Amino acid sequence: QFPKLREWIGQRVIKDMAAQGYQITNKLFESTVGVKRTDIEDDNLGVYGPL
Amino acid sequence: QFPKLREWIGQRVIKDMAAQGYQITNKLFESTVGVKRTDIEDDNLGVYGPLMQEMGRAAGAHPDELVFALLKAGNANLCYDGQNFFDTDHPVYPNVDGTG
Amino acid sequence: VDVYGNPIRTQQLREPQTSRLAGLAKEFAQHPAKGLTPAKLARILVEAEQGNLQAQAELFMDMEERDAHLFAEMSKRKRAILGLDWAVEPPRNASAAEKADADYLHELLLDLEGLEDLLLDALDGIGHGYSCIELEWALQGREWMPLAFHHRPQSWFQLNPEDQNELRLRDNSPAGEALQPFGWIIHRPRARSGYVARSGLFRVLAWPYLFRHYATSDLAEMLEIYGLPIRLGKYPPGTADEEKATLLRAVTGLGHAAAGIIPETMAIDFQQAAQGSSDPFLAMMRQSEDAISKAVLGGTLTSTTSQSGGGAFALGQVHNEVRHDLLASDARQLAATLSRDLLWPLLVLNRPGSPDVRRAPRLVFDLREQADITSMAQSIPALVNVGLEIPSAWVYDKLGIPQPA
Amino acid sequence: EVEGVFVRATVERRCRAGFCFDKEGQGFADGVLSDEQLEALESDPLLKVERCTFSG
Amino acid sequence: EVEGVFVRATVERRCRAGFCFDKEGQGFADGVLSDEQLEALESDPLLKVERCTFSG
Amino acid sequence: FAPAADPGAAWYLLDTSRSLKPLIYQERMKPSFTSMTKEDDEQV
Repeated sequence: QFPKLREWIGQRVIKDMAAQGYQITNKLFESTVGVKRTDIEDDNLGVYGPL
Repeated sequence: QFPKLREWIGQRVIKDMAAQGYQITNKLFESTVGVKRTDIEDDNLGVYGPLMQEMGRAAGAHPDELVFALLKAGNANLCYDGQNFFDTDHPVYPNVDGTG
Repeated sequence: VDVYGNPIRTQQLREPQTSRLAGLAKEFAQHPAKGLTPAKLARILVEAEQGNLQAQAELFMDMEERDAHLFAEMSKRKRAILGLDWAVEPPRNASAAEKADADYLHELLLDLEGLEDLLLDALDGIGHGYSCIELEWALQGREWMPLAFHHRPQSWFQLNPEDQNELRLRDNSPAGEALQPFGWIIHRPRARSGYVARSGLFRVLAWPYLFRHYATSDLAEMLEIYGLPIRLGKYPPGTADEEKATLLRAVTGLGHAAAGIIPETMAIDFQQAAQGSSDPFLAMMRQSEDAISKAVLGGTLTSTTSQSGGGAFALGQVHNEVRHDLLASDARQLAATLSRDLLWPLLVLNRPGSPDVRRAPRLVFDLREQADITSMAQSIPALVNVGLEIPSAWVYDKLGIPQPA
Repeated sequence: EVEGVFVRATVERRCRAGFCFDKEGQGFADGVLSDEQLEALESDPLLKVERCTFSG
Repeated sequence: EVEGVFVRATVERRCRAGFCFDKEGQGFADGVLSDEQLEALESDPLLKVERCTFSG
Repeated sequence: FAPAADPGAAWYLLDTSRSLKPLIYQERMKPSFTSMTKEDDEQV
């Protein structure tokens, strides 16, 4: 951000501005479930398929 | 203004109005920064070039900073009487009046 | 209230919304087109997608200014609209009161100065994707009037963090400021389906502009280098600094100077400077210009020009495909925006009652196409002698001739 | 080398012993060290700036 | 106080002993005293000026 | 215990997230993996 507007007497100070660059990487996430192919069809109540 | 009603129309006493004045100097205020000519053009992300609008908002905020800096200095700065704006010895009369 | 149903308060109409934002009026454009590279352009576009429209707007302004072909195309397209006659028509099967309201609105628009400037300012949204015009409301007694129309730069706005289709003023706060009802005429033509940031035509035209700019700059540099050849002088060991400087000046001025003499121990070799042609550069410029012409005005008349050839049906051939479609689309969108933003406040402020929104009068542009008078005048007599009862209203409307009064 | 000195016989703000002065021309432009303190020392060239690298 | 010294990098007119040399940086800008002679003192700021208050 | 005081109306929100990629669905149905021909009748 800019420096505060100061008083003026004889000359102007050519101020500067800082910078605070922030670094952060990325991470990967996963969740998986192993199921039997035959079992999903081998059901009558409509369960083990929506899972 | 005019003082209280006195208690004698016999040998009336004349009076005078007091002309008061307050003088203040409107000195300037400024702030600026330096930047490179190539860098502003060598910046495709839009930063380093919002400087104009940032400086504009700073200038727009400035009057509040001025007023409240004077408010801070009120205990130090002097009003038209000749004492500090917030002082315990305001010379309203040969007596003593205070506002601190 | 307005068409969108937002409550309307006449207290806020006395002063413009941006009056309390004196900071905006003191800003200067940053000119992001100078020193622009493809990476910078991609960053600018991506940032604009995220709600930083200032840089995109300034880049679009620079692009409009710095390209003569693009500027000519856009100016021609807008002047096409600016020259169309317009009228205000009452709603479907309107009643006497509605007809009177429409007539009064028509009279008010006729006598309203600055209409052409308003249309020109609104048409900027074609390229910029959105144009905002601020209204000045004044009371000449009991009737509200638009005092003037002020076009505010697109760099003054941003996107709502919670909504990518809603624009807001830049008031130094993260969320900006919502647009005042009845205080703006926002024109947002829709060439492509998407959000407001991606809806500008200059977003499509940016890349050909950069290609043409690079080609032109490279051609200018190569023309600068063309002419004399680069020639390099060689000196033997034991040549002092003064002799080195003399040899350097001799080589520097040798191209302009027809003749010169050097010791046999020295040597000057004339090497190729820049040998080629303007063919690649000009090919790229032509490709970019054709792309711009097709994108702006269609690839039937501008880029792949329709060529000459007159005739009674020549007007139809030139217009109906491409030109008529574009003209009608732009005119209809502008008319819808105007009817929404300017006609409605006048109706709901300058007249009594609360007319239903669906029955508001609509501004209509005259898109009538000149019909061949001679051929059709030949045709009618045969049909009428046959027995067909053609209405006179259709004839008068289609020919442009007014009905007798 | 030295990127820049910005001396012109004037420092930006050389503040010592609780008082801030302007002299000795101690202007630098580099992130070698004391960047946080380099902000305080620099950032105030009241007078003109002349950059003459010392190639240090 | 001294509102402005008007000294840095500039040299003004100084008429002394019948010869008006240019040196010593005697620039000033105020209405304290010798106002008429202020014209003679500031009659030749030939070189670029750079104000800086002495807070006198 | 586990407190935090944050602004909500600022141009920035604390602890900002990053939906870099959508909730893509990864599946193992049939003749798309080896888990189902040169293996048991398994699906993940």
